[PDB]
Amino acid sequence: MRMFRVTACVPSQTRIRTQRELQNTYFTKLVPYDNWFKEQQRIQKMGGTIVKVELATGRRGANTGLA
Amino acid sequence: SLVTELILSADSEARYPAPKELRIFQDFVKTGEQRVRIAKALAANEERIVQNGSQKFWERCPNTPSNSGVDRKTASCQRDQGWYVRLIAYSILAGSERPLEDIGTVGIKEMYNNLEIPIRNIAECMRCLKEEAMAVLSDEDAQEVAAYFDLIIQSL
Amino acid sequence: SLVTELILSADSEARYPAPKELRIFQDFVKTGEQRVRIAKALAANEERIVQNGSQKFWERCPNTPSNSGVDRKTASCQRDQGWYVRLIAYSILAGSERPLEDIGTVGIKEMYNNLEIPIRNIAECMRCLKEEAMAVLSDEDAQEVAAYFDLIIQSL
Amino acid sequence: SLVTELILSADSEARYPAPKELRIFQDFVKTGEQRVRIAKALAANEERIVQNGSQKFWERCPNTPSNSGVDRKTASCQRDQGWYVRLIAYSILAGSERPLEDIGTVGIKEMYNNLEIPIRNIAECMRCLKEEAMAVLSDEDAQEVAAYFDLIIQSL
Amino acid sequence: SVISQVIATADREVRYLSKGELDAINRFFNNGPQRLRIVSILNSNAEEIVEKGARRFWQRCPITPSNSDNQQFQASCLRDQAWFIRLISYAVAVGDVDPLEASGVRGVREMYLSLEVPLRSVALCMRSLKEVTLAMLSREDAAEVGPYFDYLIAGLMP
Amino acid sequence: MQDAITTLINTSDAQGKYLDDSSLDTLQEYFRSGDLRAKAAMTISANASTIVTKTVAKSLLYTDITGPGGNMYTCRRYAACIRDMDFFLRYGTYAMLAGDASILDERVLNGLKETYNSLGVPVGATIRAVQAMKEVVNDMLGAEAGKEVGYYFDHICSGLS
Amino acid sequence: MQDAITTLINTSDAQGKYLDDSSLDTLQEYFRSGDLRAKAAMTISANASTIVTKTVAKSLLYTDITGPGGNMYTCRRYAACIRDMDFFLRYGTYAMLAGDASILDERVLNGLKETYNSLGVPVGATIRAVQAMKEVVNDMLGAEAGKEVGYYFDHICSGLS
Amino acid sequence: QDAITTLINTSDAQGKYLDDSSLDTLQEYFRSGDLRAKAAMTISANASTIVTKTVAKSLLYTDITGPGGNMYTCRRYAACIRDMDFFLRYGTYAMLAGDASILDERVLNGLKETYNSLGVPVGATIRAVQAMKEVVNDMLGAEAGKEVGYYFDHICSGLS
Amino acid sequence: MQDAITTLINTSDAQGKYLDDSSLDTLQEYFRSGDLRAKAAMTISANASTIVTKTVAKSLLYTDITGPGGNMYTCRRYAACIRDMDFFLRYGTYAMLAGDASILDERVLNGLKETYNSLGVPVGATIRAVQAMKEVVNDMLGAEAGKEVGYYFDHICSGLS
Amino acid sequence: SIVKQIISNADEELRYPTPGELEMIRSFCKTGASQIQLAKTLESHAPTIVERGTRKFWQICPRTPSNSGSPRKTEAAQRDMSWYIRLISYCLLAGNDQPLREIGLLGMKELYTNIGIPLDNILQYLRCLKAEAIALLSEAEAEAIIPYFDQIIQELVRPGPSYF
Amino acid sequence: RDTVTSLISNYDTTGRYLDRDAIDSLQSYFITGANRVKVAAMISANAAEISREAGKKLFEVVPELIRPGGNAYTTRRYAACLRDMDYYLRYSSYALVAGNNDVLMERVLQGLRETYNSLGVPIAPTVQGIQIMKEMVKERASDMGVDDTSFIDQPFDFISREVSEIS
Ligand SMILES: *[C@H](C)[C@H]1/C(=C/c2[nH]c(/C=C3N=C(/C=C4\NC(=O)C(CC)=C4C)C(C)=C\3CCC(=O)O)c(CCC(=O)O)c2C)NC(=O)[C@@H]1C
Ligand SMILES: *[C@H](C)[C@H]1/C(=C/c2[nH]c(/C=C3N=C(/C=C4\NC(=O)C(CC)=C4C)C(C)=C\3CCC(=O)O)c(CCC(=O)O)c2C)NC(=O)[C@@H]1C
Ligand SMILES: *[C@H](C)[C@H]1/C(=C/c2[nH]c(/C=C3N=C(/C=C4\NC(=O)C(CC)=C4C)C(C)=C\3CCC(=O)O)c(CCC(=O)O)c2C)NC(=O)[C@@H]1C
Ligand SMILES: *[C@H](C)[C@H]1/C(=C/c2[nH]c(/C=C3N=C(/C=C4\NC(=O)C(CC)=C4C)C(C)=C\3CCC(=O)O)c(CCC(=O)O)c2C)NC(=O)[C@@H]1C
Ligand SMILES: *[C@H](C)[C@H]1/C(=C/c2[nH]c(/C=C3N=C(/C=C4\NC(=O)C(CC)=C4C)C(C)=C\3CCC(=O)O)c(CCC(=O)O)c2C)NC(=O)[C@@H]1C
Ligand SMILES: *[C@H](C)[C@H]1/C(=C/c2[nH]c(/C=C3N=C(/C=C4\NC(=O)C(CC)=C4C)C(C)=C\3CCC(=O)O)c(CCC(=O)O)c2C)NC(=O)[C@@H]1C
Ligand SMILES: CCC1=C(C)/C(=C/C2=NC(=C\c3[nH]c(/C=C4\NC(=O)C(C)=C4CC)c(C)c3CCC(=O)O)/C(CCC(=O)O)=C2C)NC1=O
Ligand SMILES: CCC1=C(C)/C(=C/C2=NC(=C\c3[nH]c(/C=C4\NC(=O)C(C)=C4CC)c(C)c3CCC(=O)O)/C(CCC(=O)O)=C2C)NC1=O
Repeated sequence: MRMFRVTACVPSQTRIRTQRELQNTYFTKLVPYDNWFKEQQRIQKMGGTIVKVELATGRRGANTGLA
Repeated sequence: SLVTELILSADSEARYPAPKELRIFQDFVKTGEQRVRIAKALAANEERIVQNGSQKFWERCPNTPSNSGVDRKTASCQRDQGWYVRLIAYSILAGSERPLEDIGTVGIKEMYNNLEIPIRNIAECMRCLKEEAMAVLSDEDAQEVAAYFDLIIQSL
Repeated sequence: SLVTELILSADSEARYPAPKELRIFQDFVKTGEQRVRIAKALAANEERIVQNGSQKFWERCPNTPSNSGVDRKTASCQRDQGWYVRLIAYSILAGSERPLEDIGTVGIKEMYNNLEIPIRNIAECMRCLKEEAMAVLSDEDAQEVAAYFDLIIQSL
Repeated sequence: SLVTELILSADSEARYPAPKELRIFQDFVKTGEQRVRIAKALAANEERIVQNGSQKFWERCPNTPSNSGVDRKTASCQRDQGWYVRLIAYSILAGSERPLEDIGTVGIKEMYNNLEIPIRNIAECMRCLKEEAMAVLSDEDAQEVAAYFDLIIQSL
Repeated sequence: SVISQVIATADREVRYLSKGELDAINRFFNNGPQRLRIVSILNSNAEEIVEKGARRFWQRCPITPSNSDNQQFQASCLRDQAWFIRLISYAVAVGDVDPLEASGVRGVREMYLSLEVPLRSVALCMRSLKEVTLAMLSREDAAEVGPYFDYLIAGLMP
Repeated sequence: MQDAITTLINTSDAQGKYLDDSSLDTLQEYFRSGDLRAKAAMTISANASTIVTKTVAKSLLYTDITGPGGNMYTCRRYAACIRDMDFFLRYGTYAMLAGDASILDERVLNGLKETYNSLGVPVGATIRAVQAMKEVVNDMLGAEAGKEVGYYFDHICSGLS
Repeated sequence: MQDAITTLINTSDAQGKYLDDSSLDTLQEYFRSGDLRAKAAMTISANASTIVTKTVAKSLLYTDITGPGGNMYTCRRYAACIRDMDFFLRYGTYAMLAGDASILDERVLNGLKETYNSLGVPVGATIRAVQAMKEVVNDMLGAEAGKEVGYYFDHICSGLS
Repeated sequence: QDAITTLINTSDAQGKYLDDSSLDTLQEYFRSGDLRAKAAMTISANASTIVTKTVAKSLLYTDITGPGGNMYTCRRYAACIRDMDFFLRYGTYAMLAGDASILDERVLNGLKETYNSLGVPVGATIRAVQAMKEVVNDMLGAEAGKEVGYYFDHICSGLS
Repeated sequence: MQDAITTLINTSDAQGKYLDDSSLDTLQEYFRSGDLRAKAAMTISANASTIVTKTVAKSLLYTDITGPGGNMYTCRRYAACIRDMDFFLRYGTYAMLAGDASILDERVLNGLKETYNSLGVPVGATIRAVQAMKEVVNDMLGAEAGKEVGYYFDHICSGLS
Repeated sequence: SIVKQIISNADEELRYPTPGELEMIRSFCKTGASQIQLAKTLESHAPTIVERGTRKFWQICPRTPSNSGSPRKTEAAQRDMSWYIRLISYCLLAGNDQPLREIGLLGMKELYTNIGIPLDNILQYLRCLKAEAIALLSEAEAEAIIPYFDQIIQELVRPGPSYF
Repeated sequence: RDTVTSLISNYDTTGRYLDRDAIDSLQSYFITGANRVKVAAMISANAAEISREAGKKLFEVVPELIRPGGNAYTTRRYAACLRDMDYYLRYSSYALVAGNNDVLMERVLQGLRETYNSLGVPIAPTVQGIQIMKEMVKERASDMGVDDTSFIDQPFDFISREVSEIS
């Protein structure tokens, strides 16, 4: 299935992480196509600066066979 | 297609093609001659299929943008009918409805609502084209084509 | 069974079975008589299949618990062999290895490692049983049975 | 090592290493001299340990690829035995089987099945190395090295 | 209503109703009586609103199940017009679309697809209903009511 | 999910033997019904929306179940009833194509009575709607395939009972 | 995000300074534009689907970007573009009603360009169609509120260039 | 994507049906299907044996296997034979599909970067892949071995 | 993660022999510094809040990076900085106890600089903060153990530079 | 702000703002001139409140880091208190408590415990400022700005308000 | 659901339009809304004092709870009980703003007895402290100048009635 290689840093603005709830924000992550719209919207909702979006798997203009 | 779906089903449990998958592949390759015959027939007679389907669809449903007096709308409807029967030809060639699904029948409702075209009118028209596809094809040919025509029907 | 996975694949995406899956169902439904014949064949000559397989297995490996002089262990080995060819017959009848998997290969290694029995010894005995089924069955039946035999070989 | 695992357990919950963990620290530090004595003892006599383990293992299990007549295979098996007793001494030095697990008992079964040597043969050979380490080491020393021997038993 | 959601917002980011939210609900309570009087006017005018709206809907959309020779479809449509007017008066009384969203926007598209009734035709009928209601109401009364009509229309405009 | 082949194999595996002769006879029956099973599933897949529409039109519209205080009032609940009928039809089609009602027992019937009593959903009107669905599906496939899937609809009614 | 009030508060608060007279008059302009901004947001909320229909009809239809090989071919891609347009129009509604375009900067333009260049979606046709959407809302809202939402449509056009 | 899917994509880009040349391509695939299925049966039959022989003939008894090397430690030998099984299964998939698009989508992308990141030696890896090509060529024959070895060379170039 | 013993084992394992006399002598050094490393860890664990207090007092407070527009302005960001400082101290403690800076290179320094450049955290400011924290550990631990913990605090700074 | 909270809540559900949200916005914009004048009174009178509150709090509590001899701690105390009244005026202009919480309640207790200022003395100093702001501005204008003083006060009385 | 949305939903479920009884009740709620917002404001200004002092008064009248046998003995349980007091006060203030107990129905009484029986929390000191909170808000509302203390009486009584047992 066609994948997105996405690097983004999503900051927290509504919670203070005490010592363990802190995880990371600068993630590079392979994203499936059918979820990337919702992941882009989610990390835009939380307030993340998306610095790098490329097509990891699949080609451009695929009429079929892309999944 | 059938091959890609069989591979990704083999890919999912990280394994080789199982005793059934090769069997389905052999069935597909040996029914390939029949599938190519269906595709050749459809590509040869698409013009009269579209004409007869539009004839029956306007005798049946006339309150359509297809016959609202604008010739551009009618020509667009004929082109859409030819496109969908070409996608059915792609489906019978591929052995699976995924050329139909990935091109014609996934975003179909949102798109044809955006065009302000009534969805059930397109369903009626696809039923007309399916009936004429019966009218020109042999029994197995028309059964395999009616498969994907009812895929288009379900997507609407 | 294969049709169980057809229905489960139509499920979990909340859709009806595609006519491609219906075609898989038709093909399995017409190969059913051959599969019933193969299962009758296995239920017919299972006794000699276990006898000859144990013979060649002890010929190729005498360092097994099955030939350590304890005849209860040889009875348990004979019965394991018979149960497994019964499961392969079940797999032929169901058209899929999922009866064979869910009765004899999911927790296979935990059971046999608890039984202090080498895994590759069971695998080589399964190779012997595969060669016996090769010896006694016709070519298409031989391929169909030896494929599920190989599935067990992979499970070990 | 024990130090690493103390640190990881103080991690994954975002806490400081508790007083009890630092008691463990300051005691494993006072355990150090006997651990160096064990590593030096196992390193000093390793050749005779692998010779006598090979002697008893070839006495007890002769159906092995080590005594098939190929001295290359024999030398490779002696190399594996020396490597494993080296890893067990490493585990005494670290205070846990973490070097043992990471270097020799994580992909143990898959590798030796790629190398086709029977797993229980390796288990019998390591049991021979275990009893020679009982022979050459005092009682407390025999306990600390036989622990990681039992770990090698579990993996095979 | 604004008061339920401001309660929910204070509940989510745990705290009490802060002073700005308190002024917001104070303005809600102060605007209450006007919503009540326009709700009374809508209740007085609802029947005639349905009649004039249906006449204008059939003028602007003659090919409809309501305008067919079957009077069961026409009676169901007129009942639908009355029901949506009642729900819109509910929305006006509440001051937000919560009765409207709860009863006649959420799932209305799925129902009318299951009934095969064209949702564009229902949207046009609610457009004509909006025109009749805005004609029957004062300018500020139209300013209150017309947004709820807009939100009912947009819930099926697809 | 145990289809006809799977439950047959399960009976013989619990008995420990191969599939006996009568079990092979029943498997032969399934294997020669499978073509009309696929065709009936094909037609249900094509006309599922129409089947639910005509079923609700013949059993749930123009009653007090759709009036105010009825359970099909407040449009979201009408849509919930439509999607429940879709679940009933698609899962009955699964059971017909499988040849056993195990998918109905596991995916539908195992706690739907508890959920419908909890929500206050009419059990009796759902049973009437499922029987009306059996009548509608009976009408456009014919007698044989119609009863073959109406067995599973009757099973849904019995599990709601 | 930032709205007009939050960007004024942020600009003053990043200076250790109360809001001054220029900021108080700018906030006064925002307050007196609030009524027509709310009315324009309601009009767009009512007419969003019609806006997107007319926009795609007048800028993106009957060109080779629609036929075979086009980017809007293969109906799921047409639906993806229509979804992109509903999001563009709703976020332009947000920006116009909030008074600041920062909602566009942190929920459209961050990521949108690289996604479109990753997928081969032509940005120029997107921009031309978005300004056609701007022209549509100009056509049926008026000169004033139309230009007010058109400012944020210009920001969406500029941030994609 | 497979051979049929690529043909459909090309004719959908050009907007027409499948012409006689593309129908010749499709008949080539459809008459190769039976022997490709037989070779898929054969590769599924002895995959572990093939991996065993290729690790023996290409990767063993060089100092890559011993200490300080990349297949030293039990887990790295397991990871290496896991990667070898990956390459075998994916070459089998590409043989079934008639195109190396599955290798370009799931195998080759990111793999060179990950292998250079972990310190995996690419040269011995490509040697292992072509030794696998030789073993499959030996145990299946010329024709089916040629078809699968073409995709093995595709993997060999993708690592390269 | 890897400790000093684990690295000694790892170089000796990659070479292929037991620990030679030099590796065992490094082991002697580690095993004879273990008591003071444990005591220093107890002290750092007991006084963590105080160390962050004096550290932020002597490097970060009273300068315009805490002013309006600054990074530790808007209280939640200041508390974020407190959390980062406490995290750095605790991970320096883990590094000091283990005898290795591998845990920092795996869990602290891996991607932290890029993360901070994405959030706009001043890298030089937190580096000066870590050197101030090194000075605080120096003052309240002593020269010897203070220098030892300062080695891994230097590793944090170098991985941040 | 009000529009900020409405836009966030509307974009959460991926929906346009409802007519009641727009009624909320229009009512707030109607009161916007009044709230701007409230802020104007706050701007004019803030330093007097700060100086009288700091004098009163020093008299009621001498054990105070600002009341220690250092001028910078004193200036920092006045700076913090004037900053808090600045955030209260921001709350007046935004229409909700967002610029107090986000720009200085969230993470405030832990901020000051890292600083070293005791938070009970902070509570008393804020109580003093609330008292002189009540007595200083007016009656009607107190009802708009003193509740936000109570909001910043209520965050630090909670180890437990004392009874017998 | 506040009073408005509850009454509207009832008439929706029966299909009637708004009659004059509903208009009178809605206007009554809208008139009482000024007092409701005033009480919410005083509550938001003195909530910590009210909840904690009610806990203190309850522990004075019921002494056993801070004694070792009681389920509020340690400061962990003491802080948990005071946080529960803040929970009750906050949701009772929500209900005071709404004028309806739906908020209490779905967010206070949705399993409170099950939790308090699982943890051994005594029910009757919880409702006694709820009544102390109600008397406290009543008396500072009367001092504030609100003659009608009827509104602030109802949410605490509803929580008490739904939580308490049957004697
Ligand atoms: C001896 C106890 C058993 C046995 C062994 C045997 N081993 C080989 C070959 C190899 N053994 C290894 C093993 C390891 N490498 C590692 O890094 C680790 C972790 C320390 C282990 C365990 C390897 C990699 C090889 C490959 C070649 C080499 O020498 O490196 C052989 C030869 C295999 C052949 O026939 O080609 C043998 C015989 N045989 C027995 O019978 C004993 C039970
Ligand atoms: C009229 C504007 C359009 C139209 C209408 C039409 N409706 C029906 C049938 C039904 N409509 C409803 C309506 C609702 N259910 C609810 O819960 C609410 C919200 C509170 C509403 C508005 C229902 C329940 C039905 C089912 C019948 C019943 O009352 O039990 C029909 C009849 C369809 C049929 O086949 O019977 C029609 C025709 N027709 C038009 O032309 C207009 C666009
Ligand atoms: C005819 C059966 C029905 C009908 C047709 C009709 N269609 C349009 C416009 C368009 N149709 C499409 C179709 C497709 N694009 C795809 O990618 C696919 C899959 C290959 C399809 C089927 C598109 C993109 C358009 C937009 C115009 C264009 O091509 O640029 C119209 C015109 C509507 C109008 O008013 O412009 C019409 C009339 N109308 C009916 O009544 C029939 C039920
Ligand atoms: C429409 C005007 C043009 C067009 C569109 C188009 N887009 C995609 C795919 C995606 N578009 C997005 C969009 C967004 N990301 C965001 O963060 C925002 C929120 C403001 C938006 C609007 C995303 C995430 C995708 C990928 C995921 C998904 O599609 O769900 C496509 C499909 C590309 C493909 O290869 O399938 C298309 C066609 N195309 C045109 O020609 C128009 C000019
Ligand atoms: C064996 C022929 C060579 C070798 C192998 C080796 N590989 C790894 C680690 C990984 N291998 C991969 C590759 C893939 N992962 C996938 O999912 C796919 C299928 C399409 C591939 C091709 C990856 C991603 C890793 C890292 C993660 C993992 O553990 O799987 C190692 C381990 C390296 C280490 O230090 O961990 C090794 C040893 N080494 C040789 O010397 C051979 C030439
Ligand atoms: C304090 C010394 C300096 C400072 C700090 C500061 N940090 C952030 C935000 C974050 N800090 C982290 C850090 C980590 N996460 C991890 O997993 C690890 C190990 C790799 C670390 C060290 C993260 C992820 C964030 C973002 C999310 C979160 O806060 O939990 C901020 C906020 C910046 C912003 O909001 O954009 C600040 C202010 N700033 C200074 O000026 C000090 C010198
Ligand atoms: C707007 C959010 C915010 C606040 C409130 C803030 C706090 C702050 N005040 C600070 C400090 C003080 N606040 C005070 C304040 C008080 N002194 C007291 O005893 C009382 C009752 C107060 C009320 C707050 C003092 C004396 C200081 C001296 C600094 C110190 O002891 O370190 C600082 C130090 C840095 C600087 O001034 O540049 C900070 C970071 N900085 C911020 O970012
Ligand atoms: C670590 C064991 C422990 C202790 C000591 C504890 C403290 C505690 N004392 C408490 C209270 C007090 N301690 C004290 C007194 C002291 N506590 C002391 O340790 C000393 C030396 C003093 C100062 C003289 C007072 C006056 C109170 C007032 C209680 C009230 O507000 O009614 C309480 C509240 C509950 C109660 O009244 O019983 C708690 C929770 N809770 C615990 O868990």
